[PDB]
Amino acid sequence: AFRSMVDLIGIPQALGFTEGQSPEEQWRLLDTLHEDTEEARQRRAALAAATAAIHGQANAHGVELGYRYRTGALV
Amino acid sequence: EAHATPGHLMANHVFMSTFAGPEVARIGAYGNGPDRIGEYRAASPSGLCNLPQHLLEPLLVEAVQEACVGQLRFG
Amino acid sequence: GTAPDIRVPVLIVGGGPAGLTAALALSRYGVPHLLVNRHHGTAHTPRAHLLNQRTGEIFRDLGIADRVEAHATPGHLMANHVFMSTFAGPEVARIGAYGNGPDRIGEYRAASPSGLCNLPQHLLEPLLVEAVQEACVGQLRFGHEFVSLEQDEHGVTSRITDRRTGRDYTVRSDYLIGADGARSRVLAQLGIALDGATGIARAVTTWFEADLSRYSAHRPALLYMGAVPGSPPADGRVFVSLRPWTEWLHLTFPPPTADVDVEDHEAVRAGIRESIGDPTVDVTIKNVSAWEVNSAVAPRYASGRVFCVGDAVHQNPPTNGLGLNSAVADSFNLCWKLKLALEGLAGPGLLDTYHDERQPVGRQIVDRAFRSMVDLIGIPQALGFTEGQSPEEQWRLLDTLHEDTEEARQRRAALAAATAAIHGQANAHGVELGYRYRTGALVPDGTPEPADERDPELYYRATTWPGARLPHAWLENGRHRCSTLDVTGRGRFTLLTGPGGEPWRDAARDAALDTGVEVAVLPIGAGGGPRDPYGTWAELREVEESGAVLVRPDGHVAWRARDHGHAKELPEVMARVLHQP
Amino acid sequence: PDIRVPVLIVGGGPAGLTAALALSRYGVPHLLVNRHHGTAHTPRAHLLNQRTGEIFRDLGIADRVEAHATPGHLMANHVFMSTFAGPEVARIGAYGNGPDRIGEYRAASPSGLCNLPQHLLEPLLVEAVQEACVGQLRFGHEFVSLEQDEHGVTSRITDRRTGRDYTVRSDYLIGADGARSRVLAQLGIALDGATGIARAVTTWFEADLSRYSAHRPALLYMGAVPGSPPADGRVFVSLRPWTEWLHLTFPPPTADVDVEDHEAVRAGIRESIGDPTVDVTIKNVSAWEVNSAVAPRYASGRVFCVGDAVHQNPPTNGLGLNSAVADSFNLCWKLKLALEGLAGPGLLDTYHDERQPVGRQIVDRAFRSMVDLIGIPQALGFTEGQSPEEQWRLLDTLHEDTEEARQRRAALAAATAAIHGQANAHGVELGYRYRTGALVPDGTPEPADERDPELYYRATTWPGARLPHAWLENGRHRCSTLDVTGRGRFTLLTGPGGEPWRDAARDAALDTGVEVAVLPIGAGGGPRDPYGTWAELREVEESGAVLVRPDGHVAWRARDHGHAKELPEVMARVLHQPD
Ligand SMILES: Cc1cc2nc3c(=O)[nH]c(=O)nc-3n(C[C@H](O)[C@H](O)[C@H](O)COP(=O)(O)OP(=O)(O)OC[C@H]3O[C@@H](n4cnc5c(N)ncnc54)[C@H](O)[C@@H]3O)c2cc1C
Ligand SMILES: Cc1cc2nc3c(=O)[nH]c(=O)nc-3n(C[C@H](O)[C@H](O)[C@H](O)COP(=O)(O)OP(=O)(O)OC[C@H]3O[C@@H](n4cnc5c(N)ncnc54)[C@H](O)[C@@H]3O)c2cc1C
Ligand SMILES: [Cl-]
Ligand SMILES: [Cl-]
Ligand SMILES: [Cl-]
Repeated sequence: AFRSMVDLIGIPQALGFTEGQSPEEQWRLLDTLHEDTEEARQRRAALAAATAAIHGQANAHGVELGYRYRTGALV
Repeated sequence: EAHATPGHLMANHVFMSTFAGPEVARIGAYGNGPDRIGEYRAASPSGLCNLPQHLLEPLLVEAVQEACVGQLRFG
Repeated sequence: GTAPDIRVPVLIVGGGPAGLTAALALSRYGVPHLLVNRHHGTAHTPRAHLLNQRTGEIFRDLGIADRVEAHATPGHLMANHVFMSTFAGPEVARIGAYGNGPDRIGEYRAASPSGLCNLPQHLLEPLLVEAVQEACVGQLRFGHEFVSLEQDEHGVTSRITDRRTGRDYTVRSDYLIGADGARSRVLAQLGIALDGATGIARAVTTWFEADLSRYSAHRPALLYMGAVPGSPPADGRVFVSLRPWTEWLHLTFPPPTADVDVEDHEAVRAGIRESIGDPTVDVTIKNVSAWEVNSAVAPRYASGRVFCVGDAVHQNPPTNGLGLNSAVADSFNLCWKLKLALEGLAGPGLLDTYHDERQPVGRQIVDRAFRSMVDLIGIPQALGFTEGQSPEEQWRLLDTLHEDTEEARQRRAALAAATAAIHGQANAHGVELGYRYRTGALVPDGTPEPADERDPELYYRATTWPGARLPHAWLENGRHRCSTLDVTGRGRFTLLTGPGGEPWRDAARDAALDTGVEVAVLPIGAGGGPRDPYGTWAELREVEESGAVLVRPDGHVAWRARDHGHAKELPEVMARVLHQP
Repeated sequence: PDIRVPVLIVGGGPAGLTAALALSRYGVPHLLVNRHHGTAHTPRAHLLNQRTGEIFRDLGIADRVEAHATPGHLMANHVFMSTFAGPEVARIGAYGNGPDRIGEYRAASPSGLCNLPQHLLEPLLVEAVQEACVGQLRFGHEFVSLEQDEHGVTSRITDRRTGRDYTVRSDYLIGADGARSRVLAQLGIALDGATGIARAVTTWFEADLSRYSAHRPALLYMGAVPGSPPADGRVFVSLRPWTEWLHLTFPPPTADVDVEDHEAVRAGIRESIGDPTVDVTIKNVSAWEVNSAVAPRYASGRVFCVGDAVHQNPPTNGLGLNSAVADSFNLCWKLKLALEGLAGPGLLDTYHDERQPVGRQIVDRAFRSMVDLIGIPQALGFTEGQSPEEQWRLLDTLHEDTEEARQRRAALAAATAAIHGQANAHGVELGYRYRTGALVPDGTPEPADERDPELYYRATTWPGARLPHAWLENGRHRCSTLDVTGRGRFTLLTGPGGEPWRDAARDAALDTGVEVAVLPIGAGGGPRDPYGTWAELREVEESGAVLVRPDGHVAWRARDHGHAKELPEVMARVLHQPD
């Protein structure tokens, strides 16, 4: 749960959002994300990696069902 | 189950700007994506659902009062 | 030389699913036509019923998928394929079906915007008639019989009989579609003979009502295959769910020897009550129909200006339900090509690709449907069932199947092997959706065809390899959810591109100018066009952001290019796809 | 240029979205830009007349619109009252619901009238355009200026969120940008007629008024709070019977209107209702500057303006939105032919020649219908400087056996009769005829009679008229004459003996490059005319022809098969193709 909470800021960071930006500044970064620039190719890759980490909260099937007791009321 | 939101209405995890504005990213959630749905169906007789505590707690209380084996004292 | 009574761009002979699909496609493309159908009504019995994902996608293109879906049994009620004794007695085996099992469900949902569904022909044909009547582009004539044709360099002259009046008339068309079913009179007139054995069996099909929900709701299936204890393995009883759980077909396959009295509802009712194995179920017969099962495919699908579709060119047993689906996909392959030929934007080069693309598919479905038919007898054989056994002997073989002994462990294993072959008809995703055109209206890219170690009949593998069906991905146009297959097709060529694809505008514009054929450029993830919200399209397209995938009116891939450097190639490519001289 | 597209549409209101949807159905790539980020957020215009209904059937959205709209039978009356809870003043049948008009309304069109406000209609149009995926919508994008030359239009656009500027180069531009149109200003065209001729304050509100409304269903309830001057009318508009409403006032120009003073709007509405126990919830208050104005010109070079850009009027008659839809539907099939190179500026000039006189008509009619409203309370003997008690007295003595009371009775009956010009204006709504444009006169005189042609519709195939509705049957499929024509193509309707029209249609197709589909009715295995209605309305012989445009208006007709060789030449003149 802690690591999942920390993963959430990774999305807006991938988009190049920071403190001290105007609305227009952040709208511009949203719009430019799909351009054929190297800058835009990189943010696109950083977004994809930050998104993939959210599987650890959205589809964490081994955490939810796959825990196993290794000592206790068992032989 | 009669009261809970079913699994198919929790199908995505969405990253966006405003709710009315452009979206940023999306993944399948809670085993709804085609790459996880098979594993989630084979793993349990049960689905995932959404039922908040102000609705769940009264169901447990009613089931305990109906059994009349133990005694609840609130306050 | 005399004038013909009627002059029309296209004449369709036959108004079953293949001919009505052709009339609807030509209606959508605004091509006047005439269809003649010899029977006065549409199908009066269920016949073919299983609609696969590819048929779903073609009905989405033709704008009737919602009407079909409102009537059809949904895919989750077709969840199993069942083998049993009687309906009321012990079960023998079970597999997931039509992609409902956990091991297939994900691949099925990834592969298509459409599910599978069950809608019998007596309900599907009236929907197609209604959509054709509403468009009012072509004209239907039921009770009109095709007698004969001659063709030449410039057209086709057909003689037609009005069966009510007995009067004769003549139609002149640019092209003719043979959609006239098994024993195509149109195919005989062309001089094309089928290859494959004839009357390889008889099926008796009884359409009946009975409430069997007690024996079926806990194991929902399209098919429940039964064997009454005391019967030879070849005496299989097939129940087909048409309206869960009250309306049914019952199929038997009598010896090539015995007396089938289709009119003897007494004998048929008794047989069905025996197959049910509960004498307290009410059976109401609606129809009893004998049918001659063959397996045959035409070596040639076309001759000059005449092109045959559907059951005219391929016949097979009902196993796999490929017949109706393949009829729909045959007409959908042909009609956009005729639209281009009639507009003088293509010629016989493009029309020749109908036989080139669709005849190997005919060979494939007839082969697959035949092996599935033969697979069925493996189940009762694996149990130790044979000719000459009492009911009590066969009940003993079912009872002792679960014993701790060598004999039972071996029968158990033959049953598991016979059961697993049934995936060849219940989960044949690769046959249903994975067929690829290797020659026709496509330009190879130089890359080798995708391939892997999985059985290619069972498993579908999405690809943009030219010839293949365009991969499905969910897109979003503004807030409108739509497939890659919903923003392509619809009677036009589309060039799917991405960031850095601006070079493709000039190339499509030049291609349009040179061929006279519009190429709509559709940028995904760029130019304010549809978005790819999951990134699935980017993973499936097998080209770079700046490359292109060229999609035909029928949603198959004509060509693709890795990157924008190949833009200059597009005009020459379009000219070759259209086979323009 | 940054973008190259065949058609640029400026404005995503009803007119612009109708244009996008038509160009989408015709397969023509286009781009639409709309300065607001969203669709209409308030009801605004709401009455859909039968002609708009037919256009939405052609464009394939009529069922989606019908599923959400108020049906015609709940718009059965137009009511004049005191308070909503008090005594009624007068009542007429509305929108063809009255026994004396229902037969003509049902015979005239396969469509009824219905009520769907703009905040619900615009999203349906957007969804239809998004599903077709032929054009691109861009909300939050503002047209700044244009330049045109002999080959195209060059437009400057600002993305409002990024403040980024870009240029669009198009073959044609559609000015669909509403009142005070930036596009029409750029063409140097000034509207003719008055501006700020009044203010309307429109409150969108919720209140259960079924007790005062369900027994006399109406779209419009026009009230007068006793003790107020005639000009101080209160208009209730039913949006969801009988719980969702608009309330309109027309403040004097000297009065000061605070849109944000909800407590005061609410107090006025409770006063209009006359029952302080009804609970009112304000959803929205708007002040609207009302004009009556029409552009003397609708187009200039390759730029065409539609809808509120070229006409503005009071809301009386509800003609504004219906006219906007029919402006776009007139233009788009013409653009499709120009773009394919099968027609030129000559066809495109017929947009102005056909739609501009309709603009003049609807502005005139909406204006007279607004002036008519005050005749009701004037007929009652209401004036300024009367107490509530004095106006209650005039209402209660209306029915006395006096000279005085008989005369006001008669003035009320005359003022009420005039409201037929806005409640049952069937001739204005459906009966307009294009006298010059993409049509060839046949030399017959235009049908005319002594009935008021604003009130009465008269079905005709006289070239320029809308094709008459008749119910046909195609096999067992029920369909209008309007449903088997239009849909982006020219159609030639014929009957028995009409075979010579086939070769004439081939020859027209060869000469013009434009297909003419021949459709025989009651012959050749075509659609049947089960009642004989079409035979009665077509005003040609069995062997004659009616030539129908993509927009369902008649281009030409011929009495019999002797005229067949005229067709190739007629088509070339309809398309205004070069000599
Ligand atoms: C009795 C029967 C039962 C069947 N049951 C099954 C089943 O259970 N499962 C399954 O998968 N498949 C079944 N089939 C096959 C299935 O119906 C076809 O695969 C499917 O209908 C597609 O066929 P089609 O459109 O090519 O031809 P058809 O449906 O056979 O239609 C051809 C049409 O052309 C008409 N025709 C024939 N001669 C002429 C002429 N000279 N002029 C004009 N029209 C003419 C016929 O009247 C017919 O309407 C069955 C077929 C038959 C005949
Ligand atoms: C406040 C108000 C209230 C109304 N209420 C009623 C009523 O009660 N009854 C009635 O009958 N009629 C009413 N109408 C009139 C009715 O709304 C119009 O007749 C109808 O909307 C047809 O309009 P249209 O599509 O021509 O233009 P509009 O609905 O005005 O839409 C034009 C669009 O273009 C956009 N635009 C403007 N400039 C630019 C630019 N530079 N770039 C891009 N986009 C631009 C606008 O933002 C708007 O979305 C009202 C009008 C207004 C202004
Ligand atoms: Cl028959
Ligand atoms: Cl559909
Ligand atoms: Cl519709």
